[PDB]
Amino acid sequence: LRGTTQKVNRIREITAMKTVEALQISAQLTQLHEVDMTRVAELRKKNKPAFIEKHGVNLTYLPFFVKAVVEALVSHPNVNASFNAKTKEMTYHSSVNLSIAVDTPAGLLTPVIHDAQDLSIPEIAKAIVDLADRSRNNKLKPNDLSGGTFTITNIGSEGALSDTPILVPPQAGILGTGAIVKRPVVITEDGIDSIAIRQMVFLPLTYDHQVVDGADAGRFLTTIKDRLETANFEGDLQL
Amino acid sequence: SLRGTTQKVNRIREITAMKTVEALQISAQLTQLHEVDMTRVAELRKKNKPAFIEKHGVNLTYLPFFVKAVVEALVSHPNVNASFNAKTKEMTYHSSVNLSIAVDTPAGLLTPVIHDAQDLSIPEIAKAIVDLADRSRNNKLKPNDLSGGTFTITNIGSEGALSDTPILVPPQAGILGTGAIVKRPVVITEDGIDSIAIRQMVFLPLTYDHQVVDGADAGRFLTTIKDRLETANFEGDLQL
Amino acid sequence: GSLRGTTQKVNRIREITAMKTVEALQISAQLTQLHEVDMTRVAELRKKNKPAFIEKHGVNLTYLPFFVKAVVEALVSHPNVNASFNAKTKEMTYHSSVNLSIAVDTPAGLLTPVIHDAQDLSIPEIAKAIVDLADRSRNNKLKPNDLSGGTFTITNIGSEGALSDTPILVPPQAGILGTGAIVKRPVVITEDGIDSIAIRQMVFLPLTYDHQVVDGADAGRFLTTIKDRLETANFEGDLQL
Repeated sequence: LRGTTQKVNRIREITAMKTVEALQISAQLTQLHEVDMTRVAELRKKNKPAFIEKHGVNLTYLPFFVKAVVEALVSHPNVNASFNAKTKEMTYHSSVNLSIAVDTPAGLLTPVIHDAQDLSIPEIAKAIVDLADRSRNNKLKPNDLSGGTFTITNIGSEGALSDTPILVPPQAGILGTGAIVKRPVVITEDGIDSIAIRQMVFLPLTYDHQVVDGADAGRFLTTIKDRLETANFEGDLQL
Repeated sequence: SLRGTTQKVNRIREITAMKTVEALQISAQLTQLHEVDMTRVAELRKKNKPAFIEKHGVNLTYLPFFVKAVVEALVSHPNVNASFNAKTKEMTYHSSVNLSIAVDTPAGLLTPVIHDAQDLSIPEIAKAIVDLADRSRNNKLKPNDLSGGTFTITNIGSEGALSDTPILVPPQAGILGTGAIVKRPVVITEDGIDSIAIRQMVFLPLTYDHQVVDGADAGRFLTTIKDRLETANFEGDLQL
Repeated sequence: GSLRGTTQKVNRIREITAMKTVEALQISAQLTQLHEVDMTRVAELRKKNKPAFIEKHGVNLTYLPFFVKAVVEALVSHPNVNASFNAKTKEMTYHSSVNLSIAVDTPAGLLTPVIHDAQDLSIPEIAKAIVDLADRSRNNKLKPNDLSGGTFTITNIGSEGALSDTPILVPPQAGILGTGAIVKRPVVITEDGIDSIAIRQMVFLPLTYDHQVVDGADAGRFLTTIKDRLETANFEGDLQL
């Protein structure tokens, strides 16, 4: 590539145009919360063999993030929404159509899990495997890329703690899952503080201030954080 | 429930949507982040809270400490308490510090203003915050309570956030977020010896307009705030 | 004179900075990815070799030549980051030269002088070039060539205490890296499968990048190359002592 000028492909041309425009037709800002993933990590380590044996797919952290985010989009319908700046009307989507960022040799794509609110953790794990595979092997259909109401992007896959991901209207939010890192943190029990090692992650949420304010974003991220930290997912694994 | 419907938004949401989209296009916003050790303020607040409530008739929270430090820094850094005219290329440095504070209401977030905040003590700030929060919730704010802001503080930690990139509204040049105050293991140095101690740490993200403030100006302004809060010499300021 | 209570026209640097930064955000798609880097081994190497470095090369050894050397090597191995996008023709230009801009403080404001063809320079040559550019910036001895042709920028946001920032990128550049404050922190260390807590010098490296040129995965790969180079800290030979 070095020392050359080359025309970009259609996917990269559209990405360049849409991201420049997206920032000018929305009011983006990125709120950041930290989440203790230790209990999810222990649950995943304990149940991974039985999960793979019963459902036929590997159990990663992604279905836990997806389950929590989709439940929070149902509980906070104001975030699963779109604003029309010409009519000043807000549309609150009944479907949670979750876009996921996927890496392909031709560029990043955002295929969609339609009606993700009806899916269990085993169904989510299978849908991720299917979308990632077809995205990398050029087997996506136009329906796989349209209708998204919210996006999740795994920025931690290449080592980042956090980012300010660009949302694409008509969506109102895009959540990044940063790298999960062991850190010394403070634990409080019966008013006594102590230092312990925990698996911590940053969850940066880019949100559109036309649709969501700082308090709305914080309540939505708190629902996600508390669901993941409690890690009451054994029943959800359907073992 | 809201799901499956299309609804016209209220006047606050409509103006907020319009102003925030436009604000980002008539300024050059970026957010610098510093960490501040609030342990000494936390201990001072815990020790003096009963005497403060008894004398001044108001609860002592962290907010008057953040307000007092930010307003002192806006006086010491008049270049931050300022507005830029992009047509004439002139900067106006405001002699008044009119501090806007983000407040929650049933109809949405508002930013009422503490006018001439540079003349106020911590007890006067605590009383002004109680008055503004009460009238904001009970729909008794007047137009003079919402105009003339020269800088804003928003408590993004009230809903759990560590940090954010809050949107600044021109003609203001800065908006400071106060993140959640969290106990963390940190390195302390005493008599040349490093050790690990538990401290109450907060992130202070400052969104600033690069038309008015550069990265070094922002850093010097946040350092004045950080040093004031970390030294926590506020006992005389409490007027007990 | 005193600013408070006055209206004053800004100087040329502030006027150009106000125009370029407002416009830059509207002709690019900026976002800032953040990574943490353990600078302890670089700090120890710098402390150990600082006297021999200033004795042989005549200039002080700071952290900046280490950041510059790592960033310039990564700009050569990630040519997609040392690049510019033409939104009219939809063509990407991958620059063969690494012309590294560095933010410098002056009495009149911040400037970004450029180290041209930085890919050919050693750490001693980088250290000498930084001293020269910082001096000529503060004493108004810069020639127009010292401010043009930049392909990437490094800004030391940690010099005034910041952990991180979302620095504004100036097109046609595709990235700007901030070096946050280097702070001692308790971190987890793993040795033979055993975790322990140790004190390490940690730094945040926020990279603002243009999504027209670089995506989140590209940014992460580029920052991982820089992070691994700095954490390994195999720079003794590079110091040419």
